[PDB]
Amino acid sequence: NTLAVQGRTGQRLHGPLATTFGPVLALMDNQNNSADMLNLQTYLTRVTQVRLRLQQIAGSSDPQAMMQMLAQTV
Amino acid sequence: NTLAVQGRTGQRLHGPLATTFGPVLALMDNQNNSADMLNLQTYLTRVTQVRLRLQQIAGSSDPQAMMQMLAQTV
Repeated sequence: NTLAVQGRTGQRLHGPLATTFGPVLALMDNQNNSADMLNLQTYLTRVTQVRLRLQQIAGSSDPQAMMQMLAQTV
Repeated sequence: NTLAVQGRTGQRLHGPLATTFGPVLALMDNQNNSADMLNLQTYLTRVTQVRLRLQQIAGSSDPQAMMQMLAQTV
């Protein structure tokens, strides 16, 4: 949001095409297959969803027995 | 709906972001991949769609056989 509001105050068009097509496009998702920021942001929560269950809520078996499984299947 | 209408009456913008980006966003589905409330609501109908057919309409065989083949594949 710092980049969003401090990039448009450069006058939308004459806001310079350096700091325009960079991280300003990736914030506003189009209703299509644009490489948004929300998708990497959701996949990050899925990775920390797996790992938090891996460490603490290893279900009375060791995390080691599942660590070997993950490093086998990657 | 209780949370929606009793959270908007806090004045949309000065309605506080504590009770805004929580369960008020998940109600209004966008036309995209937003994690809506409707998708957990549809999967929750599908799981009881399987189990209600499991218990009563076990088709003249026991539910125990299908319980075995269901807890096998999880």
